[PDB]
Amino acid sequence: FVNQHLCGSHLVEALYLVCGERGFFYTPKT
Amino acid sequence: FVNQHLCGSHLVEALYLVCGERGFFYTPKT
Amino acid sequence: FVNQHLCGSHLVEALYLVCGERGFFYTPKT
Amino acid sequence: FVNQHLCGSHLVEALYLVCGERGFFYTPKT
Amino acid sequence: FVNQHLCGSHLVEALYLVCGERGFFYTPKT
Amino acid sequence: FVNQHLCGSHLVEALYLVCGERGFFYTPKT
Amino acid sequence: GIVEQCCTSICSLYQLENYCN
Amino acid sequence: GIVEQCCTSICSLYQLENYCN
Amino acid sequence: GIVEQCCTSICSLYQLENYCN
Amino acid sequence: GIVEQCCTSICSLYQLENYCN
Amino acid sequence: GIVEQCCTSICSLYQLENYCN
Amino acid sequence: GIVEQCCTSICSLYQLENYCN
Ligand SMILES: [Cl-]
Ligand SMILES: [Cl-]
Ligand SMILES: [Zn+2]
Ligand SMILES: [Zn+2]
Repeated sequence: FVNQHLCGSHLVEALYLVCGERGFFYTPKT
Repeated sequence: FVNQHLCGSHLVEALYLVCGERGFFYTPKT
Repeated sequence: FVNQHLCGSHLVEALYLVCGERGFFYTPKT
Repeated sequence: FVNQHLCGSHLVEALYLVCGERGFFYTPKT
Repeated sequence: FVNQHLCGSHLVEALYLVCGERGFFYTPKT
Repeated sequence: FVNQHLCGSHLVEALYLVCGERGFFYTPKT
Repeated sequence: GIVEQCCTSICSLYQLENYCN
Repeated sequence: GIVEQCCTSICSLYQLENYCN
Repeated sequence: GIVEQCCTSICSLYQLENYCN
Repeated sequence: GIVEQCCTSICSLYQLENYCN
Repeated sequence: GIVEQCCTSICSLYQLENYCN
Repeated sequence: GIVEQCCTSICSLYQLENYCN
């Protein structure tokens, strides 16, 4: 595919895309 | 605040707004 | 909840979320 | 431009693009 | 990656993420 | 309408809006 | 209104523009 | 769960907040 | 206004409710 | 086509990738 | 191109139509 | 973490899969 900068919403939407039904965690504190 | 009807990526967007820097976990059934 | 920077689209989507059926005004000139 | 089928937050996104710095009011029924 | 159910603008968002700097063409029927 | 800065996703969503059924190409290399 | 018409039927950007400030 | 309830029915921001870290 | 309050600066979901109708 | 298949059925990121430039 | 016209610079909805098929 | 990997820096769709459950 590619590499881009993915931040906030944009970043979340990507995780939603990539993970979908598996689910995912967004943990910006780390 | 008002109640929400959210499907798909629109649920992840809401979680994003609601949780902020705390982040969140997205965990659908199956 | 939290506080974040909410700008343009992101800002509008938030207002949509928070206000929903009440409706809202986005008036950036002020 | 073409005609549009817009529900939910996708209507607010369109208003955002269309109105720009003028801003807009979002006023649903009930 | 998982399979996707994407309508409307959510298809263009996916294409955007998937293609990156390569860009893409969006070509619906009719 | 107006003129604003439209970048990435935001830019794509706009093209989707303006072009819809005609379809469109997003070709950032140019 | 506009909110319901764009969803249940179709609407134009020109009709949208009427809701700008 | 929450994912299904917000879509098939309705959900609140307060119920959403339970899924924050 | 909203832009200064929520974009240039930082705002809560409660401040955002100041712009509802 | 792809536009209709992702909506009416399901589609993969790998099939999406075919529409990149 | 589009990025320079609409992101780096500023573009109208009419300029955007230059990229439709 | 994710923010440093994918926002501050640059990440692939494959790196993003590191954050799925
Ligand atoms: Cl942005
Ligand atoms: Cl939708
Ligand atoms: Zn949608
Ligand atoms: Zn954005």
